[PDB]
Amino acid sequence: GRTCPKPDDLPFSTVVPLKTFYEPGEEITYSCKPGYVSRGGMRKFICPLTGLWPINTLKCTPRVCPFAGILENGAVRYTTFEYPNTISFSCNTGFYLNGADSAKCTEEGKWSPELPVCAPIICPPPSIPTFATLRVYKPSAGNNSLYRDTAVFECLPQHAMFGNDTITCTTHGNWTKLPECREVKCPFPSRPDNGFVNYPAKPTLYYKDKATFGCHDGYSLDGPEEIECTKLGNWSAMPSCKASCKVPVKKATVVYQGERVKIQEKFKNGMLHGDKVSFFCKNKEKKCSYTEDAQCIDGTIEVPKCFKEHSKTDASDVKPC
Ligand SMILES: *[C@@H]1O[C@H](CO[C@@H]2O[C@@H](C)[C@@H](O)[C@@H](O)[C@@H]2O)[C@@H](O[C@@H]2O[C@H](CO)[C@@H](O[C@H]3O[C@H](CO)[C@@H](O)[C@H](O)[C@@H]3O)[C@H](O)[C@H]2NC(C)=O)[C@H](O)[C@H]1NC(C)=O
Ligand SMILES: *[C@@H]1O[C@H](CO[C@@H]2O[C@@H](C)[C@@H](O)[C@@H](O)[C@@H]2O)[C@@H](O[C@@H]2O[C@H](CO)[C@@H](O)[C@H](O)[C@H]2NC(C)=O)[C@H](O)[C@H]1NC(C)=O
Ligand SMILES: *[C@@H]1O[C@H](CO)[C@@H](O)[C@H](O)[C@H]1NC(C)=O
Ligand SMILES: *[C@@H]1O[C@H](CO)[C@@H](O)[C@H](O)[C@H]1NC(C)=O
Repeated sequence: GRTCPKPDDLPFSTVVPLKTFYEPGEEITYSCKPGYVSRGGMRKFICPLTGLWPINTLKCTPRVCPFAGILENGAVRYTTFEYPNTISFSCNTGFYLNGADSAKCTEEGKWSPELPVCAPIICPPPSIPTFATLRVYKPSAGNNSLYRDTAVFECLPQHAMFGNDTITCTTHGNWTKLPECREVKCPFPSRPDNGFVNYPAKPTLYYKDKATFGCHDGYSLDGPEEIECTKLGNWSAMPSCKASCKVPVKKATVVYQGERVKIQEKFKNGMLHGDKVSFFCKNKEKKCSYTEDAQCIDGTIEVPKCFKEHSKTDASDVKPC
């Protein structure tokens, strides 16, 4: 008495009907699992009187999808293009993914969804701002522009721009923030005492209009010779003419800008309103020299208290403390 045993379990297959034993004459069918294929197709077998199932040539392997390793202007992540497998897509910079970023090989051996393509990122022609003009801009894609392209607006006269003057085509197909462009007037600048001021002869003064200053002979400027009307409606600065100082002493050696100078030579025509110098004083306890600062401020400069006129030895010739 001979039955056939439970059939062998082959990779990626099913048997039907699966029983634990078979009478001679019964039939089984081997089929590859979905997504798998094997040469020769199904195998049918009849359980023979010997009870021994015959050799099984069946060799199930995963269906293979069409080759998809080359995404023009992009990159595919894959191991193999077999049935269960999934593949990923991305694009090189300047390109976008037109389609799904992932795809699977199906039981039918197709890619699902359909493989994407990489397309160049494009911006439409940029909008020009009110009271603005386009200085430089040329389209590199017909009437449209490509990624990282730029345009810049110069704002037309008497108008001040707010925000960067250049716009860029971003990775999304749009431009960066546009500049705003308003008109700005400034008041007339105040004439300084002991000085003069020069500005254009016209009823109203606008942005980047320049007024220039000057001082009379005993005075110099508190600030810049030239100013201009700014974005905010005030001026760069508003300088005064301050008074120079007469040299305090007749003969002295002082420190002016890190160098030691003779004050009657360096300032033979007076000290200007900025000018600061350092006088030399004697520490009698330690028998050495030190300095103390003094600055011309609107016609006044005060010599330090410790200064005994360079008229022992001069303070400036004594060793430092
Ligand atoms: C230029 O494109 C950019 C791309 O984002 C776009 O956002 C939508 C408005 C829509 O048009 C969509 O199709 C685009 O993807 C815009 O720049 C910014 O992009 C951010 C990143 O995607 C986006 O985000 C968040 O930003 C803040 C977080 O601080 C949140 O408040 C916001 O609700 C989002 O969650 C951001 O929204 C977006 N900027 C704005 C103002 O929405 C940009 O708007 C667009 N236009 C211009 C003129 O630059
Ligand atoms: C020119 O003016 C700006 C703007 O300040 C304002 O100007 C007027 C419109 C008016 O509203 C004032 O009360 C404002 O102060 C000056 O910028 C200011 O600078 C300091 C720095 O902290 C401070 O007062 C404010 O933070 C700044 N203004 C704003 C609006 O934030 C600027 O200093 C002026 N320039 C000169 C050369 O005076
Ligand atoms: C791009 O140029 C003009 C816009 O200046 C437009 O009318 C034209 O149709 C565009 N080119 C083509 C080939 O359509
Ligand atoms: C904006 O303009 C400044 C100077 O005009 C420039 O240095 C800067 O790079 C610009 N912004 C960007 C994002 O490039």
